[PDB]
Parts: sequence; structure tokens; C-alpha cells
Amino acid sequence: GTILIDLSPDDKEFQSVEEEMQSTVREHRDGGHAGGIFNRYNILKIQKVCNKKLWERYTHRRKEVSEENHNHANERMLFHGSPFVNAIIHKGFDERHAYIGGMFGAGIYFAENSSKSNQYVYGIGGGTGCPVHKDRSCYICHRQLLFCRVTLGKSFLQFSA
Amino acid sequence: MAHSPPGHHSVTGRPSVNGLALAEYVIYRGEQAYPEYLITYQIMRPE
Ligand SMILES: O=c1cc(-c2ccc(F)cc2)oc2ccccc12
Ligand SMILES: [Zn+2]
Repeated sequence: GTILIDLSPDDKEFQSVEEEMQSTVREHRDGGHAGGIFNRYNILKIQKVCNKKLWERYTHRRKEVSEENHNHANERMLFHGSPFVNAIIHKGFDERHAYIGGMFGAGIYFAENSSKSNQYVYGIGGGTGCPVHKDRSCYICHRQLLFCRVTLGKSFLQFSA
Repeated sequence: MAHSPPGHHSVTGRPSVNGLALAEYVIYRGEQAYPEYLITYQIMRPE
């Protein structure tokens, strides 16, 4: 039931999503090993992801969290980069999309920094890079990120390096 | 998938060394996220 609608570059919604993408790039402590060396992106397309069933699954759960947290979902817009982006947009997020080995346990991980999610597009640690050239810093091959609505509710704060 | 810490719905990873890093977040239920935008892009070689 998923359909993808292209946004026009003229649309304010395209433009605000582009700005969040571009303005949250940072340098990484790996010198670009995982994700490549870059200060900015060439945005080729932005599509709106529409699935009624998946949306209702999200809002149902959001209302539950909200009612457990003084009517505050603590909703954010955050990036996610994954080899499984195509399954995610058709079937939703589930246990198969979790980072089993992540620093905060097996769950599904999101970032404020678009460049952090970019490090996972080709797998954990950047995997072997693009399928075509085996290059984690490929400047040719087309990459995809998700910009996602995420319900945090009451969030456990972990200070960490 | 693990469980949220008892009494919580997510974990926030607050950066504590790299002063330029933003936060990272973990949820333990797939229903707590909706993939709203699909962005297709290239990284650009610095000049
Ligand atoms: O966007 C992310 C995807 C993933 C990710 C991890 C393992 C997978 F198998 C798929 C995606 O990990 C992250 C860790 C920190 C911040 C963001 C991410
Ligand atoms: Zn390539």
C-alpha cells in the first residue's frame, strides 16, 4: 500500500527537508572511513512516503506513549540510513532493522546528524561501500536516507563518548 | 530487540566528548517511527 510522491524543488516542504539534510552534516571521528569525505550533498530527489496502514500503526502507538507521558509524545524528525530502506518504506520498521550491536542495545537507531545516518547506508561501518565500485566514499552512486517521524516519549538519557 | 529501560519509551545518546556531535536516539518498537521522506542524493567531493 505504499506510494511515493515526488516533491518539486519549488515546494517549501522540499526546501525545509533539504535544509535539515544539508545543515546537519558534520565531520566524523573516522576521518570519513565509514561514510565518505564530504561537506555537503547533491540532493537529487525527495519523495513523500504514503502508507495509510503504516501511518495508523504509528499514530496508534503515539497516542499510547502520549497517554503514558502527560499527553506528550515527544515527537522528533530524525534521519535513518539503512541497507533495508526499501523494505522499511513498504513494510514499516521492525526487529529486522535493529542495530543488534549498537551502544544502547538492540533497537532501531536514529540521528540528528544526517552525516551520521549516511555512515549506515551501505551497512554497519559503511560495509564495503557502494555495490558498483566498492567505495564507501563514492561520489557517483545514488544513496538514499529516510527522514522520519519518531516518538520518543520519556527518554532515558545516556551520557557517552 | 531489547526493551526500553523500565519506565521509558526510548534512549537518548547524548554526546559527551565531541562537542560538535548531535544526539542519537534508539527506540525498541518499530511502531514508534514512520518513514516520512525518502531522500535520494550523492555526497559531494570537497573542492
Ligand atoms: O541512521 C542510523 C542507522 C543505523 C543502522 C544500524 C544498523 C543497521 F543494520 C541498519 C541501520 O545505525 C545508526 C546509528 C546511530 C545513528 C543513526 C543510525
Ligand atoms: Zn559507486
